Amino acid sequence: INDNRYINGINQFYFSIAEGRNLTLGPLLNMPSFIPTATTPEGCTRIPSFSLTKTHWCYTHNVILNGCQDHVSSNQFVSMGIIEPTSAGFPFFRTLKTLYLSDGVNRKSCSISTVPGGCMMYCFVSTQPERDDYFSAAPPEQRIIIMYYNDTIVERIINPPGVLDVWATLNPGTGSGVYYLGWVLFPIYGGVIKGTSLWNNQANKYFIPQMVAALCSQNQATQVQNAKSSYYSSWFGNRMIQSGILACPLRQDLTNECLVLPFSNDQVLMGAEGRLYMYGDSVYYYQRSNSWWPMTMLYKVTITFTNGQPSAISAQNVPTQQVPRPGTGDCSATNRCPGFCLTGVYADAWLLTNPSSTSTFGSEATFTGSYLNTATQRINPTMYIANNTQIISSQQFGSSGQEAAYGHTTCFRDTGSVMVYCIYIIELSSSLLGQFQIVPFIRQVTLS
Amino acid sequence: INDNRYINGINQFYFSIAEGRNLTLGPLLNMPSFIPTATTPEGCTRIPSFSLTKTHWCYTHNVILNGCQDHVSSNQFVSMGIIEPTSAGFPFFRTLKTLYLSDGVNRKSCSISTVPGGCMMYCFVSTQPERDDYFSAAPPEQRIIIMYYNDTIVERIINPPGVLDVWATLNPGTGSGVYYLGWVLFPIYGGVIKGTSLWNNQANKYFIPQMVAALCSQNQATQVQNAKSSYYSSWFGNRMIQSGILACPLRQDLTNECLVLPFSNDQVLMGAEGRLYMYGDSVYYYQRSNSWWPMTMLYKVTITFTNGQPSAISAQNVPTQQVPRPGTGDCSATNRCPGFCLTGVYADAWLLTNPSSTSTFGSEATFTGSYLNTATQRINPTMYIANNTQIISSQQFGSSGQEAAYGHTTCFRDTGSVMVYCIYIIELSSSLLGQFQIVPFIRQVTLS
Amino acid sequence: INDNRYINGINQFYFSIAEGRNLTLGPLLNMPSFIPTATTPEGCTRIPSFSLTKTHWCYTHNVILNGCQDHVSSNQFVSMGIIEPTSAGFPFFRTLKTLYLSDGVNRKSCSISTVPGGCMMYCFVSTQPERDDYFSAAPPEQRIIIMYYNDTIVERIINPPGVLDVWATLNPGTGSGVYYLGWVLFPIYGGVIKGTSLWNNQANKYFIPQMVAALCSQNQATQVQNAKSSYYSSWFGNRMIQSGILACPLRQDLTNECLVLPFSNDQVLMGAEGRLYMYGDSVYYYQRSNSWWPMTMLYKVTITFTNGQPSAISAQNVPTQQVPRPGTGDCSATNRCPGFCLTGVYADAWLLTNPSSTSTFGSEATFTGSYLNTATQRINPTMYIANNTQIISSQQFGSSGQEAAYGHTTCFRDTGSVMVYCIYIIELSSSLLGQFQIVPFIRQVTLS
Amino acid sequence: INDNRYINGINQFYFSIAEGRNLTLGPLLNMPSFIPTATTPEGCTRIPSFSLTKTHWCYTHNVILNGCQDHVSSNQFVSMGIIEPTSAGFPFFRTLKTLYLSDGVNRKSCSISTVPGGCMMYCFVSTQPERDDYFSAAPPEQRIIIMYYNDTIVERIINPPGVLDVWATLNPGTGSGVYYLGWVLFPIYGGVIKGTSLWNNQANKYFIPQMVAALCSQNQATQVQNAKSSYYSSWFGNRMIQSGILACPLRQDLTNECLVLPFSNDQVLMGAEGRLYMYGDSVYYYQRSNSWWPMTMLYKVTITFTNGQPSAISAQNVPTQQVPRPGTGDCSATNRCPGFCLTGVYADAWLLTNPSSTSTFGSEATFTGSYLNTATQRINPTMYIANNTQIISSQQFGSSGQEAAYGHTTCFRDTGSVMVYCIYIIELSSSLLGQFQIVPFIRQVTLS
Ligand SMILES: *[C@@H]1O[C@H](CO)[C@@H](O[C@@H]2O[C@H](CO)[C@@H](O)[C@H](O)[C@H]2NC(C)=O)[C@H](O)[C@H]1NC(C)=O
Ligand SMILES: *[C@@H]1O[C@H](CO)[C@@H](O[C@@H]2O[C@H](CO)[C@@H](O)[C@H](O)[C@H]2NC(C)=O)[C@H](O)[C@H]1NC(C)=O
Ligand SMILES: *[C@@H]1O[C@H](CO)[C@@H](O[C@@H]2O[C@H](CO)[C@@H](O)[C@H](O)[C@H]2NC(C)=O)[C@H](O)[C@H]1NC(C)=O
Ligand SMILES: *[C@@H]1O[C@H](CO)[C@@H](O[C@@H]2O[C@H](CO)[C@@H](O)[C@H](O)[C@H]2NC(C)=O)[C@H](O)[C@H]1NC(C)=O
Ligand SMILES: *[C@@H]1O[C@H](CO)[C@@H](O[C@@H]2O[C@H](CO)[C@@H](O)[C@H](O)[C@H]2NC(C)=O)[C@H](O)[C@H]1NC(C)=O
Ligand SMILES: *[C@@H]1O[C@H](CO)[C@@H](O[C@@H]2O[C@H](CO)[C@@H](O)[C@H](O)[C@H]2NC(C)=O)[C@H](O)[C@H]1NC(C)=O
Ligand SMILES: *[C@@H]1O[C@H](CO)[C@@H](O[C@@H]2O[C@H](CO)[C@@H](O)[C@H](O)[C@H]2NC(C)=O)[C@H](O)[C@H]1NC(C)=O
Ligand SMILES: *[C@H]1O[C@H](CO)[C@@H](O)[C@H](O)[C@H]1NC(C)=O
Ligand SMILES: *[C@H]1O[C@H](CO)[C@@H](O)[C@H](O)[C@H]1NC(C)=O
Ligand SMILES: *[C@H]1O[C@H](CO)[C@@H](O)[C@H](O)[C@H]1NC(C)=O
Ligand SMILES: *[C@H]1O[C@H](CO)[C@@H](O)[C@H](O)[C@H]1NC(C)=O
Ligand SMILES: [Ca+2]
Ligand SMILES: [Ca+2]
Ligand SMILES: [Ca+2]
Ligand SMILES: [Ca+2]
Repeated sequence: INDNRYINGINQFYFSIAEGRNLTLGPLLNMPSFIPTATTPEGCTRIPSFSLTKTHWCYTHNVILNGCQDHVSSNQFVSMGIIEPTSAGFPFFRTLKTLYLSDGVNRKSCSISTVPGGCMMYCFVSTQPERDDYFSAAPPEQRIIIMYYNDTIVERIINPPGVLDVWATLNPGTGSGVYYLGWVLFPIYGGVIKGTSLWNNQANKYFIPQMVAALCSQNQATQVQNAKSSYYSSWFGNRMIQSGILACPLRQDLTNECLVLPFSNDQVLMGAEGRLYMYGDSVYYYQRSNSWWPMTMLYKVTITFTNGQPSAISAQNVPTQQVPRPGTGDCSATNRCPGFCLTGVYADAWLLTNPSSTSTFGSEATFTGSYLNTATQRINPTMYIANNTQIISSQQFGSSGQEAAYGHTTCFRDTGSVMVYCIYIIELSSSLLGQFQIVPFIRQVTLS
Repeated sequence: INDNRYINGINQFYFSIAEGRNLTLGPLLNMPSFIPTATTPEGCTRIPSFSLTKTHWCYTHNVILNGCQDHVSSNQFVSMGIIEPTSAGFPFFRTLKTLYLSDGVNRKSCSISTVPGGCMMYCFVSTQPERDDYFSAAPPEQRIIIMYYNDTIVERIINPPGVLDVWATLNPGTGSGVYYLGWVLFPIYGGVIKGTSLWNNQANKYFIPQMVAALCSQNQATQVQNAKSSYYSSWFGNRMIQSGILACPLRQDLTNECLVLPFSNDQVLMGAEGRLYMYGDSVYYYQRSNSWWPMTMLYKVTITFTNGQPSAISAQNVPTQQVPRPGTGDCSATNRCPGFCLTGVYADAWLLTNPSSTSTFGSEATFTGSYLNTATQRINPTMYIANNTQIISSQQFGSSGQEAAYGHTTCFRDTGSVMVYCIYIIELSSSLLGQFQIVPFIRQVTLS
Repeated sequence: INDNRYINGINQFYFSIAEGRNLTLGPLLNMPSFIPTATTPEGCTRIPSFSLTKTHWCYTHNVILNGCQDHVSSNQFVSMGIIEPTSAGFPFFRTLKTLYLSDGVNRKSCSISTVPGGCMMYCFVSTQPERDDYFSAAPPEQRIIIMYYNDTIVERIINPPGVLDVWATLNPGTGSGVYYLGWVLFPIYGGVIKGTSLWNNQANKYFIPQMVAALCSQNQATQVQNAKSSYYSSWFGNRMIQSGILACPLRQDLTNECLVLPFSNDQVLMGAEGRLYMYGDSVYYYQRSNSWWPMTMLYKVTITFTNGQPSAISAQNVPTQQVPRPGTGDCSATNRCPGFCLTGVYADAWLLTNPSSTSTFGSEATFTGSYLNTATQRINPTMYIANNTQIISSQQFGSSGQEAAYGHTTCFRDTGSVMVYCIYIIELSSSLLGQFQIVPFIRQVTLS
Repeated sequence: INDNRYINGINQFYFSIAEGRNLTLGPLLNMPSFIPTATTPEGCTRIPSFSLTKTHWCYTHNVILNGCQDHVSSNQFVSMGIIEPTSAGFPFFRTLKTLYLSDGVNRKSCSISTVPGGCMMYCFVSTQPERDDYFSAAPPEQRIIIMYYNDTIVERIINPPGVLDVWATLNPGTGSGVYYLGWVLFPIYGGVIKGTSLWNNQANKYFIPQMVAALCSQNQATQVQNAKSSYYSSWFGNRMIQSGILACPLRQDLTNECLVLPFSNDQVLMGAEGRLYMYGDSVYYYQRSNSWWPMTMLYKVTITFTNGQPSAISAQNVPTQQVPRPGTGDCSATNRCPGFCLTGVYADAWLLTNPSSTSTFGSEATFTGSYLNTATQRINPTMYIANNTQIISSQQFGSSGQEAAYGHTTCFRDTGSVMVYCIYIIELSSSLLGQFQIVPFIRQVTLS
């Protein structure tokens, strides 16, 4: 279990609105990395997922032997452990168990979540190029693996209702899932088939971030028209790209008890990878900006239960115009106008302040994470702290041109020294070993 | 415990003399590294020690937060686990437990060894520059830590007889120790004080490798005179630099039961870092070439017991002239003449063939490891397979100029597929994260 | 163990009813304080707990580094020792062991008690402002730590039955607990949820001190109506503020064996901090006056066992109208009428005479302690001796305006010189070091 | 025993000459004080002595019940314990045993020292005003008390040779003593009788600090004449005020084995209180400036042994002109000219840098401590860091006018976090409890 110094400083808003204005990032601290490196120049480690809870943490990433492209073979590394203080005062992520799922099943886009006594992981089995998954009417096989600290492993092929003949494809969002009220929730996304109930119920819906108007040169009517069209992709089998949540009851005999809960397209942008968080008793969702709006998207999720089962989800966006991501064409970090786009990168963000603490939800929110500071290239990894309109502290890593990809950020507090630490898990392009080196950068978020 | 595919292919001579002539190295294989990386540009991870036995493996290395020099602070990372096959057929070193000794005690030059149920580690506590340790008449504090898989940890400050007022300094050789007949043996080295019994008993002794004569231009009398002087260092407090073995009975209340057994200087070169091996029932020793002879030094060690206690050790060298190491001045990879030298690098070697299988011990021996291919710079890390006079297979890693340091090699066989794998743990200079990145390169040693 | 001069003069009624009329306080005596001081101007030491028994004494207090407000970080100082005579004849509290619980767990409102061979401490873990604890339906984590004189420490998270979904919050009373018939008893208080069995069973109950009638201007019916309403707080989550006792069997593997025993609201006032005492074989309880009645509240507690387990408690009040405490608004030291109040200070009192020695329980009781002599400000610390209606001896400490807070009083007798000493542990506001300086004032209670 | 974080960071020069130039004092840190407070307004706690060694620390101070003057009654508080880290990272001095010597023997001017397994304390028995001790030809009784952690206590009246009929008085210097090569050394001072061998051998000797010339307006001949006269006091029985060292072999049956070793008056100023230190293997001495030169006096002491017994001591002064002390009349902090003076205060200093590391001994020395910043009044306690000519970092405590007295400073390093902490034990005048409050201020000495 996690050390007493951390058991009470996890999954919370660590600072007050007033303190948020005076936060800065400290120097990077050196700790033994708990994320394994490749041992060949062409080895590829990508798509990490990290879940940290009161008792322990779970980590996982995908491994491909040659280069970063396969739809046949790949292995998935899973790791779990606890956090303990070092003599220097900062955290050490102690690995207590390691697993390497290597058996021929091509598990991809996996999201992992902490559960009492272990980790629950949700993956889908890839057997063809991503684009092909959208054209085929049949969805990929879905699997959830539960790995207990006692070394028992139970994997199940799941068939949640409302998937077959509704979703041409379904993928976990790769971002962490969360254990909530006896259920494990995972972010999901995919393509919905035209003519289905889901499609019809989503027809004509769209979402436009609160701060777009002042930055977009198009008129309201034009924005609305383009926003509505941004949820349909002709390149991806003419499917409605949808975001959502997969809720699974914690059982070892899962078959069709998990529930697919899609977000209303009136509250969320075009479906994309994502991540779920827990701040106290509130659930939050991070949605990758793979569409027209290039800024960080965070939402407070309200979950409704009907007869002990999740029946509906509602999302309220934290309005910002900060931390853009690199994109292609007319959808780069500089874009501000609605339209159809299918480009971007995963870059979640951690809320250091409570958006509900202001009279108007999210009027003054502070968050931290990493982002690729460029308009169209996945380059210049940069850790930062920002509010709705400005970056108030940042430090680029490496020299300009340094390639990087996804970035998963997680913060917790040492209730002993009373300082907040954040771990920025960044996929860095390496020139020595492997295509990428996923690094768990760690540093303090100083108040002052 | 290790998978059935490996429990019977550990610590043995894998090939016959005839097969040794036809061995070549396979491509590097990609597996998740079990050796942690630094998370800051200046973080320093160095001095690894690796022990692999029938049941499991133990690994450890030193961590310094800023740069690679301290005599005050440092932490020691320890890891342990097993080996299991991946779907591709090659090994995966599964970490089952991790430990980070961070408490203010500056444990250095640690050697680790596998013991039933865990790992036994031997370190010394550094409190001043190495050179100062040789001038001070008092030796550094010595410690042996036993870490059980059940998470019990027992550290003891040891005071073996014949150390105080005999050895100005004492250091573990960093190379792995071995569990032999109920005793844990570790390689050691240090400086002996003038006038002590050990000094007197070693007076006038010297060792000259069998293949030096044909390569040295000096006459026999001159060689002998210089060889005798090579065991005394004026730069290191005028001490006799000695090599040896520390034998500790496996107990949890060690105080003064460990025994310091020095090698006769008539059979070994000037003391240096080292490593102990187990090939069947025979013990072997690797001695770093920190003296005049720049070639790989391996010896078959014969241990004598008197009343259930190790009482004396004898070393028989495997005569070779292959695999030189980079050195300074007149002691570079090109030197062949006796004289006093204090330069070199750690680069052990694994015997793929039995030296005792030939009518004349070691007449035709084959070994594998890594070495820095240059005369004086720690550059061009290169994995190889060689016999007494030639390198018969090699592959440099990275481009020329690539900095590197120590190299620990270990081989084992998959009794299922019937192939031998070797792990080459090499300290590589990195430009991204940390000063060094210790990498567990792994590849097959193919017969053909 | 305590000196022979004190082993037989602890936890008893030291004077007869007749002698009580002639008691006066002696001069303060100077002894080395056994309560540690802060070393910074802003350091805060507060909430002491002191337990003294035949064999030894236990002491503890909370430490906050900056100012006196945190719900995150804080440490708890624990101390234990014995009493021995000085050459001047008076006591010296000799500390034989010290402990500083500093590990990130925010242990608050701790009560300590002497147990055979050590101390047992009961705390709750604070993670949010006190008021928030009453609104949240879930109670704070509860912990009991046993610290043996042999340095063994065992802390357990306890989950006594009837707490979850019954008590929105639960706190130790900070006053000392007592070891009674193999069980350790601690005073407790908190807020009970509406609709629970406890709530229903307490419905319509109330308590009005015997001497209120003659001092209150309201009629009987009005008093009863207001008294009933004084047990419910809208400011504190609309909970029923309850007082009680937590009984724990002396074990090192406590989980859910401790029992929560609430006082009948027909015999006790609104729940508040408190303390338990032992006078011979009788248990007594001190209840802080945080409600409408501002006078010292002491009760003789009758404990019922059913199958070797405490099953019910009954309280009989010692009727007095002496020693008021400062309060806010219409609940100052001058108030005498029932109504809802939530203000006051901790100020226990020691009974120098047996209340059961008079034909009518407590008709003539004498007690000693300290109190803040003012109507609404925590000012003018004053040690005193008083009976049911008047203060018969007192001496203010420092000049008027001197700030102070809690006061814990304990008396014992030197069976050698035959004199009674009382220790008045008072939280004094300091201007030099720290916010407060907890001082163990000691003086004699002279008969004459 | 002390925590692993400190066992290797005690009694050493922590910084290099270069780092000394960039040292500054950090904020005062709050830890539970291990020095007991008085419990009455007139209680007096004074004359502390603190010894810290690899294994543990020893502390002691004198207690007088009414005011700060007695030559009859007084008690001596002794305390011992270890150092351990708090969750905030800084030290906590954990008291593991307390003792209160209260028995009628008026032990004064006590110096304490750490010894294997306990503390050794040296006091003298006062029975009359100090001045009277110098006029009486007989010296006060001398005592050394050894207090073992196992609670065994052995006190012995000692009669070292060369004291009777040589020293009219003899006093421990109150500053800590040190355990060196099996002997416990304590600083001493007193008055020597005219006509004795010691007197004759000291005749015409004198010492003038290296930096006086440039600051004194008198010529060399005049300075020499006045310096010679500064070692004789007509006010104190016309005795030669002498400084020295008392060496006692660690035994439990001491009688006359302790040796009185006086300093040559050619190397030291007029005798005064003092303290001994250990920096590595070198012994250092601090001499209170109770004479004409008002600056901090530190000397490297060279001890000579003859037949296993200390036979002579030599002192080499670290030349400075920094950190003056308040004095009376023509001997205030502003004085620079030789002459007879008998005024000053105890204010030792800790050397953060090695004086022997410069080609010329002490050419660039850095030290830290506290001092009363005023010319003649014991006022304005101020902690500082200084070099030979300037104060490079300082922070006054409290407001101007704040009375204070002695100051004992001690520094050690956390080899885990790699930071140096210093404890400044200062006698502060208090207005609440007691005449003085001896406070163990603690803060870090930051490099930068
Ligand atoms: C490891 O822990 C899990 C979690 O409790 C154990 O799972 C139980 O498995 C049995 C059947 O094998 C179920 O009937 C129980 O309901 C499971 N427990 C629950 C409710 O989670 C698992 O058995 C443990 N591993 C072992 C066998 O020691
Ligand atoms: C985000 O942070 C920025 C920078 O701190 C805020 O901008 C400052 O706003 C204040 C007004 O209160 C001005 O006085 C400063 O001059 C602004 N900084 C500058 C020069 O850019 C910004 O207001 C914050 N956004 C919010 C309100 O969330
Ligand atoms: C080490 O390996 C080398 C290379 O295989 C051996 O050298 C060969 O020796 C044979 C004689 O049996 C010659 O026919 C080859 O021409 C040699 N190779 C060349 C051209 O270098 C060498 O003999 C081996 N060393 C030993 C005997 O251990
Ligand atoms: C310190 O004293 C306690 C009190 O006796 C010892 O506690 C015992 O612990 C064992 C298990 O560790 C229990 O089975 C016993 O029942 C305990 N004794 C009881 C009944 O109180 C403790 O072990 C002592 N410390 C040590 C280990 O010396
Ligand atoms: C509490 O103490 C007071 C003071 O000693 C008692 O008051 C005295 O009562 C007697 C009657 O026996 C009168 O003669 C005195 O004149 C009273 N003192 C004064 C002038 O106030 C009081 O009776 C005691 N309370 C009880 C009975 O417990
Ligand atoms: C506490 O420790 C001391 C230190 O060892 C013990 O002292 C020994 O006392 C005996 C006589 O009582 C001497 O003969 C030994 O030489 C002492 N030891 C030495 C050399 O220091 C002391 O006895 C211990 N307390 C007890 C009695 O347990
Ligand atoms: C003691 O410290 C002072 C302050 O750092 C030193 O004075 C400085 O000396 C340098 C010369 O190297 C000048 O450049 C600075 O201007 C001086 N500071 C000032 C303005 O006072 C002083 O030299 C140190 N004393 C020594 C040499 O030990
Ligand atoms: C943060 O820093 C500003 C600028 O010094 C200060 O005024 C403010 O009080 C700080 N914020 C808080 C309340 O911590
Ligand atoms: C190795 O290869 C050589 C060359 O083809 C072959 O002649 C020899 O038999 C092989 N060695 C053995 C016996 O495996
Ligand atoms: C206390 O003092 C009163 C007044 O002098 C005296 O009459 C009485 O006997 C004393 N009480 C007792 C019995 O100790
Ligand atoms: C201390 O600070 C000075 C000024 O920035 C810097 O130049 C110097 O290198 C530092 N001293 C050292 C060597 O630590
Ligand atoms: Ca499909
Ligand atoms: Ca040495
Ligand atoms: Ca609650
Ligand atoms: Ca005298």
